[PDB]
Amino acid sequence: LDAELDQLLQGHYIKGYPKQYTYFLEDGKVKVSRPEGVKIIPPQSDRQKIVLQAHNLAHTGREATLLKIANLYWWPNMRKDVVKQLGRCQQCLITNASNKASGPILRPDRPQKPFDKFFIDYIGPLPPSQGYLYVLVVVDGMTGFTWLYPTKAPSTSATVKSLNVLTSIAIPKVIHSDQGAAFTSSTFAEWAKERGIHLEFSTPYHPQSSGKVERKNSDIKRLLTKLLVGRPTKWYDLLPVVQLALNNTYSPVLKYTPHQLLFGIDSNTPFANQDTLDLTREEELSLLQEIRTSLYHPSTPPASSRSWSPVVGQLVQERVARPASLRPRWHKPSTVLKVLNPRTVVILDHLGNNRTVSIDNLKPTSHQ
Amino acid sequence: LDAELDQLLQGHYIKGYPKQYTYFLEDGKVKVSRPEGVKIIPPQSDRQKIVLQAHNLAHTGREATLLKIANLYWWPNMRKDVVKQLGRCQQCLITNASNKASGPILRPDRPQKPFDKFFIDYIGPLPPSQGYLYVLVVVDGMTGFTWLYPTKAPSTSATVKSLNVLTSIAIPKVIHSDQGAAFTSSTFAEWAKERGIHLEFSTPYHPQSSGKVERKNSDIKRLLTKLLVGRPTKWYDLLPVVQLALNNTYSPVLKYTPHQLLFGIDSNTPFANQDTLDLTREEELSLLQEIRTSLYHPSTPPASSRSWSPVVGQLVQERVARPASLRPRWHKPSTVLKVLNPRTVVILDHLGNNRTVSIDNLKPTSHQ
Amino acid sequence: DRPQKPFDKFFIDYIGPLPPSQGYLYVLVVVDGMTGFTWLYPTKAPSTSATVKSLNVLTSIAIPKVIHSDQGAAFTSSTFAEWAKERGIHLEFSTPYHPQSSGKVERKNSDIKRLLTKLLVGRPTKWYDLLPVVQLALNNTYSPVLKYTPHQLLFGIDSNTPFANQDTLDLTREEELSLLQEIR
Amino acid sequence: DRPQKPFDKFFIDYIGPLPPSQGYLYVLVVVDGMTGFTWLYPTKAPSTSATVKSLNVLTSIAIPKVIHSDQGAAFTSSTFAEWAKERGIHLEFSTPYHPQSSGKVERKNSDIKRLLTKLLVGRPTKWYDLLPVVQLALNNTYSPVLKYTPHQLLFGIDSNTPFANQDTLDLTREEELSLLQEIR
DNA sequence: ATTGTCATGGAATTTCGCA
DNA sequence: TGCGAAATTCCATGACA
DNA sequence: ATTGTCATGGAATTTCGCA
DNA sequence: TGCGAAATTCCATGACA
Ligand SMILES: C[C@@H]1CCO[C@H]2Cn3cc(C(=O)NCc4ccc(F)cc4F)c(=O)c(O)c3C(=O)N12
Ligand SMILES: C[C@@H]1CCO[C@H]2Cn3cc(C(=O)NCc4ccc(F)cc4F)c(=O)c(O)c3C(=O)N12
Ligand SMILES: [Mg+2]
Ligand SMILES: [Mg+2]
Ligand SMILES: [Mg+2]
Ligand SMILES: [Mg+2]
Ligand SMILES: [N+]
Ligand SMILES: [N+]
Ligand SMILES: [Zn+2]
Ligand SMILES: [Zn+2]
Repeated sequence: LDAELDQLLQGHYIKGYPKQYTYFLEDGKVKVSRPEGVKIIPPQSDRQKIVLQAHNLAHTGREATLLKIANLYWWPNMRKDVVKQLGRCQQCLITNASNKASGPILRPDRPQKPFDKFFIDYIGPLPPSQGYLYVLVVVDGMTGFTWLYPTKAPSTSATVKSLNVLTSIAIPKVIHSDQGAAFTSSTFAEWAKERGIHLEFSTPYHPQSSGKVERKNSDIKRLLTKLLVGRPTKWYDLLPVVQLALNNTYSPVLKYTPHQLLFGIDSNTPFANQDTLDLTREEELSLLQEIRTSLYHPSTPPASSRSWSPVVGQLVQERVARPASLRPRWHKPSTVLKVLNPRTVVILDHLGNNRTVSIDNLKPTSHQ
Repeated sequence: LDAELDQLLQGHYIKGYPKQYTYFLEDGKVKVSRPEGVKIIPPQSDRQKIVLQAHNLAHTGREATLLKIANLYWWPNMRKDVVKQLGRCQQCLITNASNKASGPILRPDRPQKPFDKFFIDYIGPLPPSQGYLYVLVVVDGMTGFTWLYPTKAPSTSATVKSLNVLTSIAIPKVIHSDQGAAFTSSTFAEWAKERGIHLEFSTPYHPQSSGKVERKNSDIKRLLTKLLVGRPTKWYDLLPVVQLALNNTYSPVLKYTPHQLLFGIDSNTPFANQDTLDLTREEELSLLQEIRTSLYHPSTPPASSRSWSPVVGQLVQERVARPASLRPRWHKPSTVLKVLNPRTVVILDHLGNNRTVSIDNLKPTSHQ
Repeated sequence: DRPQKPFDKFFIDYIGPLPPSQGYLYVLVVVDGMTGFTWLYPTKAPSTSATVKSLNVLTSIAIPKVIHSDQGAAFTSSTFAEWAKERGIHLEFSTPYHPQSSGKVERKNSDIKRLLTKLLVGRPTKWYDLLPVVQLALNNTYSPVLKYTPHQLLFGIDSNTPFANQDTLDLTREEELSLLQEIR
Repeated sequence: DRPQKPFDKFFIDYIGPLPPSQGYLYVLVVVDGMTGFTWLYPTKAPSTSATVKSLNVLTSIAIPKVIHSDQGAAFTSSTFAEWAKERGIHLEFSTPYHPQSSGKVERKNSDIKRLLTKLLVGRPTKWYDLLPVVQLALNNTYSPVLKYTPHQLLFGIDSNTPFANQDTLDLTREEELSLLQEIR
């Protein structure tokens, strides 16, 4: 108010206000002659309201807010007062987009053995075929070997029936899935516990995390499409064909088919590899164990130039998953509790629940 | 058949077949001892069928097809016969994804004057507000100045009513729009002809092309969202507020608001710029003409390392716009008739109609 | 003193009653003082409400420092005063029975009434649709005093609709005779 | 000659009729010769059709070079022969009334019938749900002759379900007495 | 017969205030 | 003729279905 | 309490056939 | 001990809602 600005008018120096400029009174207001013209110096007690009025015209960010203010006013360190308000504006914080990229992806170790980890997922709905609409896809992490089950719904109940059939063969240590209703039900949890199977869950709304199976989904749909060209979409009877076709397709980077990785020898399918015809099975399994440990594994790519990586205590915001029309795309700020890895965190929302989330569904809250 | 392979068995050299290897007969089949093992050399007359059988197991590409064949066979220049079949396989050609990026985007010249070019578009549907569901957005290309009209449908009829109101002010040389039904109707065409307005159309399914307005859509929805936080979505009464708010917001790269670019002077809105208070209007308009010609203009970014740019006569394929479930994502190959610019082409489809399309909705047909 | 500018002052007035057109009876007329630029708005009545409604449209494009009017009820109501105060618009009235603007505005208003009358003959009921074309005519009309049209003065460019014909604006003997048939 | 391998030969046979379970009456039994790995499929009948249907499931996972069977009707039909020919599977039959496999397969088949009988007492109707657990038991069962379970021989790894108990498989005096009550 | 755009907020770079 | 801090400019990021 | 993936087909690089 | 061509490996691109 009055105080600070009074000493200025009589010609005494105040820190912040450069001395080489002529400060004066006119129309009952303190003014100054700056290169760009003559501006009003409002009293500090008025400044917050001004920044706010300017910001609120269209809820603009730093520079567009400054440009408005500078039209009429000058004071020391204007942007600091602008940034202060941006950091407290709930509407801007939850609505604006982020302009910092996630840090580079992890390439998790390939499971060591077949049956160490299954990845499961649904595809659908699809055009009805024999009364069926969905496909349960099961991908063994180590081998890529895949099982396909037609279903009527992406239900727990259908999942259980299909996996009872599959686990006839072998029981996996782990089953990884997204947070679909089928997989997160208590009925499914009991079914896993009963068999000593650990359920691992993707952070929510982050299909990258089920990448092994999502990627196989693509191959499945792609081959289905080709086989169905020019015909009606009768996919039911093609599932077994596709399964067999994909489990016996080479991955060019690996030089092995998933069936080869699982069994160490082709069955009686076309163009069966005949290279181990003179080895004993035991010799064959020995070469297989070897092959399995020396497979190509990709590494974390370079960070983009403007990436952020999370830190315990940071204010961050979770992406709203299914935002309504004209509603914010971000939740209110929350706090990073633990950095599980550089791409995964536990946050305390404002409620507050502990939530485990992908960095991809997060932004660092702007302006601290 | 028999011929070619006979001269080989007796020990005479045939071009293609390396001489340092032992070729022989066994089980009624020509064979050879290659480092990887013993392979069958089928007669040329049999080779196409083999490549085809191998490819058809799962409609694999070059290497995955080769890896199957190499299991049992060897012949000179196997990949050439594989690539030959990939180039003739309708199912692979129309289903596979492309792995070549579009060349870098054009940054078209900013229209020289206000009213040289309007960009128009619809937003919606939105939550019903006073019986209204859509917004017609009109963006002047030079200035960014924007007009907003609430409507009940994205109809020609509603478009005409709104533009009759707008053109009261001034008539633009050009109106650019996408291929929505509202804008491509003959009724709308007559309405433009009547006023000497040229209708320019985006290549289809390429909203980049309406970028000026699409980008303003984002600002509109964003400000609407902020204003509606914590309240029901009564957007109707906010349109005028948003319009005024956005037409008076600074673009930080330009240092001007769209209203300033249109009129060369702020109206009586908050924080009006007062810098030309002592100039005559004529002097003011002179500075404006100047400001308008010297605005920042971005340039074409660097090409990505694996881009393709189109060439007259090339086989290319148009992206299916709304592909059904389990149906190919690409049309049959078509031919580039004319390269309008490095990002836009006329193609002759197989029907054949002339179509003008974005390179972004094209892939170069693989394997020539 | 500082040179006159667009948005410095808007002169507003009503015209009517007119024959009905799409349910409308009046035209609110807004003229920018510095440029002579005209905006027309059809209303159902010369009320404060219809004025606020039309000016809301205009003031979502540009806000004047000052609105000038005669002392019509619509303009002197305390509602209209509240409306203006909210937008930081100063209101300004001419003295009763003594209307005043500027030569430019007077001339412009004369043109408006004359251009309108010329068009509501043969089609007294179709003026609603003609308001866009009326405004374009008026705003691309050369100013003898200044070297420039209102369009040119508001936007700093030539228009894509130059009304190259300085038009008759006077009634032809046919139009005079059939206008005395609608009344008498 | 070349060493014996998985998928070289599948030995198939039916078992039943059994008491009904979820509408099913039989089990098609498939044993891999080299590994002893067993697959079980419930059917409603020992027909060519039910055989094709079940083997379609199995052959979408692995296709044998040779299928070996007795001369049951389901296996000697010309349909089943057509089915096999389409998949490039050679069919092989034992001489009538003189069944033969290998010691390994005979032993395995004996285990299957014995393990089954042990479980359909107290619950003759609930065997459908137990087929998964039966197969896991059989496939993680140590082979005296080889040092390895069928699981280990098929996949080249230890299983996450080692059946560490070499189980009774014999009927306890209680089970003998209540099995003579279901019949007599 | 056509064609991306531009608000945003940290970081990089330039300019200011002073000497 | 050069320092520390403030101002300004740069520009990757993401979103307009 | 968890984490991207991998087929694809031109281009880049390595290996082959020969001398 | 080096050439031209073939084979193999590299890897950006895009798609699994
Ligand atoms: C039925 C009409 C005719 C046929 O096309 C549809 C669908 N469409 C889609 C988008 C859209 O995808 N916007 C997102 C976007 C994506 C990339 C980018 F660079 C810019 C962007 F705005 C529109 O904006 C749009 O107006 C329409 C529309 O009008 N139509
Ligand atoms: C109702 C459940 C629980 C909540 O989430 C939804 C929606 N969802 C979405 C995708 C999806 O967006 N796939 C596209 C994709 C995008 C990027 C990438 F790297 C990999 C990808 F596969 C799925 O795949 C998926 O399974 C689900 C699903 O199951 N649910
Ligand atoms: Mg899922
Ligand atoms: Mg998925
Ligand atoms: Mg559109
Ligand atoms: Mg759009
Ligand atoms: N890992
Ligand atoms: N251009
Ligand atoms: Zn805000
Ligand atoms: Zn194909």
